[PDB]
Amino acid sequence: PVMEKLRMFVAQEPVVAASCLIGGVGLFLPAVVRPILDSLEAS
Amino acid sequence: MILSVLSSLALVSGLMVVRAKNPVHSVLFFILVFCDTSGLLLLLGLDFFAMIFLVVYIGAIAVLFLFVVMMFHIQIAEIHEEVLRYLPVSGIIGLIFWWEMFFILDNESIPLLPTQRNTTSLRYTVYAGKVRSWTNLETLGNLLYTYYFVWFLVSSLILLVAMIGAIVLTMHRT
Amino acid sequence: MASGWGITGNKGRCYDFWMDFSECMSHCREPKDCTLLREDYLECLHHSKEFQRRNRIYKEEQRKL
Amino acid sequence: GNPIPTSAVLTASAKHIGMRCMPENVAFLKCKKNDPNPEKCLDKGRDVTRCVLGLLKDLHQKCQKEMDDYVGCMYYYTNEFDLCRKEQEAFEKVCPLK
Amino acid sequence: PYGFWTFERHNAQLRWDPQISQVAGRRDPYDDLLE
Amino acid sequence: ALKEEKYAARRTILPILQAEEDERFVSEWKKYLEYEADVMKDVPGWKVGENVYNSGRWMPPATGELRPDVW
Amino acid sequence: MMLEFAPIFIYLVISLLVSLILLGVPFLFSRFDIRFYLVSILFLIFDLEVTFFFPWAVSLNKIDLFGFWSMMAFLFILTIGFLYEWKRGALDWE
Amino acid sequence: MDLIKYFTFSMIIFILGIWGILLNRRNILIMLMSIELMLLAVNLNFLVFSVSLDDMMGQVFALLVLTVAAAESAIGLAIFVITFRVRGTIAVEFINSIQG
Amino acid sequence: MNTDITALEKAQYPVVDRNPAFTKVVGNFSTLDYLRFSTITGISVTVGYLSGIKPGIKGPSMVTGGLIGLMGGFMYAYQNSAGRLMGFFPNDGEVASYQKR
Amino acid sequence: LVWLEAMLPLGIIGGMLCIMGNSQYYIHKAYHGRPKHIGHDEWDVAMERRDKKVVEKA
Amino acid sequence: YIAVPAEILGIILPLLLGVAFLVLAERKVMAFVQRRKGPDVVGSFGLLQPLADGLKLILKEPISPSSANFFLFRMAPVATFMLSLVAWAVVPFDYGMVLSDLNIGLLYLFAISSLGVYGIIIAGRSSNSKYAFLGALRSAAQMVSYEVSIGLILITVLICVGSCNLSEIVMAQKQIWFGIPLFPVLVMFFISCLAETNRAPFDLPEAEAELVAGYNVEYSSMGFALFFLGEYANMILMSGLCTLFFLGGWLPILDLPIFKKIPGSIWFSIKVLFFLFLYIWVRAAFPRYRYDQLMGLGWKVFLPLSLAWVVSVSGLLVTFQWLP
Repeated sequence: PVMEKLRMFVAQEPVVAASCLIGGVGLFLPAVVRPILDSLEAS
Repeated sequence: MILSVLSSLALVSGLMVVRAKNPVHSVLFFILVFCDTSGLLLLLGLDFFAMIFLVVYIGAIAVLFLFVVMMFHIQIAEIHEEVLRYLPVSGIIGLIFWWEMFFILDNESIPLLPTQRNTTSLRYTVYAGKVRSWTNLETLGNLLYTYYFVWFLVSSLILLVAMIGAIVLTMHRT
Repeated sequence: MASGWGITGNKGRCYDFWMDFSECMSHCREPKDCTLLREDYLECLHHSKEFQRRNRIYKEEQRKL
Repeated sequence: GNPIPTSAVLTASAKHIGMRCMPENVAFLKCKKNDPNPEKCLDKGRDVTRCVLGLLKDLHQKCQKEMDDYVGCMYYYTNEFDLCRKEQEAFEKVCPLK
Repeated sequence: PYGFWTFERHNAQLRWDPQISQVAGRRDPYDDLLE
Repeated sequence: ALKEEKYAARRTILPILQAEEDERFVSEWKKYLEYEADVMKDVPGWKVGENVYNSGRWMPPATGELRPDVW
Repeated sequence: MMLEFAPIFIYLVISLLVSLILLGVPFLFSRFDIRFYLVSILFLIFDLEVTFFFPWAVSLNKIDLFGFWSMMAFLFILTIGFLYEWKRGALDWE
Repeated sequence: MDLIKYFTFSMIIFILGIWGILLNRRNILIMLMSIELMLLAVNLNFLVFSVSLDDMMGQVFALLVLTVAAAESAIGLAIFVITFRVRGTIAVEFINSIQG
Repeated sequence: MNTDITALEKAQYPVVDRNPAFTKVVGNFSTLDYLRFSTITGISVTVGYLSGIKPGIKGPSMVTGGLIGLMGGFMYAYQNSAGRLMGFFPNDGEVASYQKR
Repeated sequence: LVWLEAMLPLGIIGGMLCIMGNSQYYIHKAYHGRPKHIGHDEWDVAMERRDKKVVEKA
Repeated sequence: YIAVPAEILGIILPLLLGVAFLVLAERKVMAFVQRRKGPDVVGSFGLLQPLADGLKLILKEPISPSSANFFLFRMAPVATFMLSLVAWAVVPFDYGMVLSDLNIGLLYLFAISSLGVYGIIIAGRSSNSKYAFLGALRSAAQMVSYEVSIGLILITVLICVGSCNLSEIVMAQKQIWFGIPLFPVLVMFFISCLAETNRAPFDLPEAEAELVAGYNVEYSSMGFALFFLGEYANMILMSGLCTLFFLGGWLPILDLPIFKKIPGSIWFSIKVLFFLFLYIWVRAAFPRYRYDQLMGLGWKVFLPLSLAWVVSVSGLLVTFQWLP
């Protein structure tokens, strides 16, 4: 049941969770969004 | 002249690194040798390396040396020895290395003797290179992460080994 | 200066000489065929012969004085 | 009569010099690309110099006050365009780039 | 052998450097003025 | 855009500045060549203004200062 | 240009003179703690990380996506090191 | 004469490292610092040559050698700490058991 | 970033596609490729389980071994598929599908 | 209104900072005849060195 | 170059006066929060109190304990004082108002920050007191720990600007101040500056009542004064960096002709004054952390957040091609 384990992990360690989220958005945007924009520009 | 002043400061400070009785003083004279090196780099126009020698050698490496040496409280008896007897061997080794290496460039890089004529008037200026000039920082950053990125990553592996080995060798968890 | 990357962000001072020497050596099966280009590259690197000649001029000036 | 071609004058007139002396500039740059020797381009250089000096004289005669003000501002601010907008606009109103 | 330098494995720079000959950081300065 | 404006301005006045510098260097090199011919007169085998490069391609005279442009 | 560093040197000399005047006018009238070694090591590693970021941050507009991802791989290796240090209690001072 | 003067600056630092090895047979911490002086001299060589040749490869390598020097110092001092912790002293007479 | 796929040693088989895309190489996975993938993954899961018994972590060790095996088997299958598409490995089926589509 | 007493040492610090800027700005301008230019690069240095000749030799 | 000393003095002397009066302003604002008056007898509104304390300090006899490190003991406060002074050569107060227009000024500031630890370390060791030495080691550790976060935040700003020139960093905030999108970065930067200047709630050297003797416990007379003056000059500097990096330096709040009537040095001074008020307001508001707690905060909270913000800002700017 790994859904409240994430909830507890956020409750115990909010700074780690926030760092992972902020950095994860920073990694997600160039990985996923940027090729979408490059493709949308090609057509 | 200026290069002579910096060379003399570095020479005295290095002698004091290798000859000070107290190792704390040795680490402090080492900081002076790094400051002098930073000055030389500023003369060569490499201001990024001049700042990084301050940040890394003095700001981080010398600090680690100082922390370790200070907490060790070395006693002068455990490390003392008279060095008069090494003057001959130092003389021969240093003289061989001097005569051979202080003059290694002389055959290949012959110095231009300064004449009593203004040679500055023959400096040719090419303005095309000066329209958008690059700093040392961006010139290095243009190469580190693209054309030579593998060596960058191998250096990261070297740093990882340092972190692991530091923990494994010294950690005693409370 | 064989890489091409200059320290101010342009082609290195001695890259063209290097490339001439390399292109000569790529098809000349004897290294002696590219000796002139090789010493051109090394002259660019160290300015040995130029400075030697200018020192000759300076020496002659000192001798005639 | 003819303005001194200082960095202030040349920079303040650079837009006109680009819109007007494009061919001589291009020829000079092309032959510089072919041969870096200064002696082997003195002719193409003289065509650039005559272009620019003729255009500079034209600007002074065609608009003296507004060019003076612009050049003075550009010298004062060491050729920073953002600090000299009013004088650039005034100078361009009277001597259009066209 | 006779002229190892002559072999194609030994001429990698001569074929790769032209492909980066237009890259910022290694151009002839006049290239920006004409292009 | 601001930086591009300033770089445009520098590009258009580039040719006249380079032509001025070329004239200056040519005149100075002529003067130095006369000086060299004068001093090196009576020395057999000398060739005034000989190109040390076998290819003969023109290079600016070397200065013997490591980084003179930055100061 | 390196011209702008000379005022820093003259500034240093003047600061020295002021220091000595202030300090001189009154002369007229055995227990090794490994946790300091460990913090030194951590600081050194991240000092080198800041050092490698300086050229990257100014060069991002030219290196584009390749440079971004090579720096990300670098960070990933060093952050694995950081997680190792964290789990081993090198970040705890109690 | 610029290149020779910078070169001799770096060369004197290298020789000082060699002498510091030669002169500190009871002081192994100073030996580690002498090795760091040699490494600094080499880095200077690379930077000076990079300038003299108008080539960037000397600067790339100087930065990487910086990383290596930092790693070497961290590991070296860790080994020094565990050597001292085991023996209680840094005297060279307590680190000479292995021989023959 | 300028690139060049050209290899030192030329492909000895019909070059179906010089630089096949990632998804194209994945879609080129054959029965033998999946057999290699599955064998590597299963061996790795098994080694993880067996080596995890003594420390008492056979399940987590199984997951770790399975991850190592998944990455290694996928890399091996990709290697083979891309080599076939590029003509470096015998690629009869690739050529038969290419000459028809 | 007693709290204005606290605003005096702060205003004196702010004035000290304004002096640290403006006094050095006006001394450089008097010595060079124009304000200091931010971003003096190799081009500007070369322009000044050439302008010396173009002015003095005119 | 003959007028360069005039410029340097016009920077250094008013800075020493501004520090003298920062001490006064700290004593006044803390007093008012505590319903007290603060120094108001020595001069009108207490305005001559700095002069009196400085003259008292220079008239005090120096002590100079019988240590084997006579020279280093006196040199350590000189070292820290010099380091605090020399950072101002690259600080721009307004457009064109700066002593040295360094293209590498950001890295230079980081290097000075990194050098600041040696004065404290050396003072602690040279004092021949185990209390001073232990306090010094803890303070040095705290400073280097928070320098990591300071440096990673510097990298975030550099990514936005694309240049290490401090004037360029200011002028890149004409569209918008960097403290608006990066407000969490500004918060973490202000906290990391409190911990780097050894200020409350991170002031270990002040916790003598807590059985923690500070690195400057043995110092008297003017060496003690030089340590104190270096620390306070560092607080004005860190308030100036907060202003330059995130509050747009000398720029006005709004690009409007009414706001452009007052000069840029006034804007810069007012923002610096806001940050100095907050340094004092925090001292007056909260208790202090223990050493282990603030060390945990440094490594486990501020390093990860700073690193994550570097990644997020660089990735967002690379994705949409908003890079400088």
